[PDB]
Amino acid sequence: ENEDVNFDHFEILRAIGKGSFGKVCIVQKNDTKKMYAMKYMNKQKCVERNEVRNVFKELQIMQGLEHPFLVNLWYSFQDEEDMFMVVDLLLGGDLRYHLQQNVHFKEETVKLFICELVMALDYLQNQRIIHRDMKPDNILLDEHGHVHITDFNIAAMLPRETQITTMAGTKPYMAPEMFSSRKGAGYSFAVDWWSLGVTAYELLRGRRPYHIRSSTSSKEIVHTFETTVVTYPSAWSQEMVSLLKKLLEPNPDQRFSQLSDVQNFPYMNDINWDAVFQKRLIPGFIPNKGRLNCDPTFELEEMILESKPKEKDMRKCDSSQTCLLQEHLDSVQKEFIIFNREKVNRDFNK
Repeated sequence: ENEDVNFDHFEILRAIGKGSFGKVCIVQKNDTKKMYAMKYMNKQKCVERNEVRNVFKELQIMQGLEHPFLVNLWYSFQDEEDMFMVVDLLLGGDLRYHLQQNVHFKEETVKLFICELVMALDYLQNQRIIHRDMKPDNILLDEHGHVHITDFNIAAMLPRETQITTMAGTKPYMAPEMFSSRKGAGYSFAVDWWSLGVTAYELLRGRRPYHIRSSTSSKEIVHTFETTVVTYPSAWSQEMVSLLKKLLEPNPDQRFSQLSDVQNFPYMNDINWDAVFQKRLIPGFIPNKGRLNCDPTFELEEMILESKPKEKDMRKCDSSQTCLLQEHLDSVQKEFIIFNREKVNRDFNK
């Protein structure tokens, strides 16, 4: 069938995360009974806050990506109030949650995390994509402990022989080259390998390798990178330490920034990369409690679980503010491009 998937094809279950433009929810598709994560984006808020172009860019990027260590897009659609993104549901939740439970991850587990994510990053680069927000909050586990990159909210397409200067990222994960105010400058894919490093170090240690905050001035940060020596606890293997160090090269040109740099790294001579890609190397034991749990809380929100939830056809328009809104909403409705991977899959076998 060539029928369009829309919001009525799903049943909405528990909310699992929050956004300035709407929630993330668990949904079940009615027909297949398959469960997904769905990101709401309020059209009005998006228009008022000039996010519409970013939402479209993200959808466009996600439509052209598929990889075992990404949280992949399956459907997009809209109704009158919202735009929707339906993507893989990762039942283990994010890594931040476990760090917040004071979990320290075993060296071997982190090695295997790096292997999986490095295949994702390399794939992103081959597709000309910088993610720009790699960090524990944005890396999700499946039920077997494999790790996956999500939240492409600030991901950018970088055309060949171009560079990017705009400051966008989470500051304690952002690479030194992102802060340099030298007029002849820029950054590239290598920044995602830096933040992978910061992320791996953080998983091993419990804390980040640099003290940087979201409030810290750019000048202090440049100073922090230039005058701090990262502490590498003696308990760690020289192999891991020397991996972390190639990810945390302040000079992007000397940093690992490619799948092959890691494939050829001695520490990694025991890795079967076909097995990694096929999800046959389980990283390791993962604590029972992840961010999805239904351990009872006093959250006023969602203790009301038992409850269940000819005016636009006039073409109304009142003031300049309300008329501009309508023009933009009209434009959203008309420009939005439905994506459906099932259909792309079916029409590949034809």
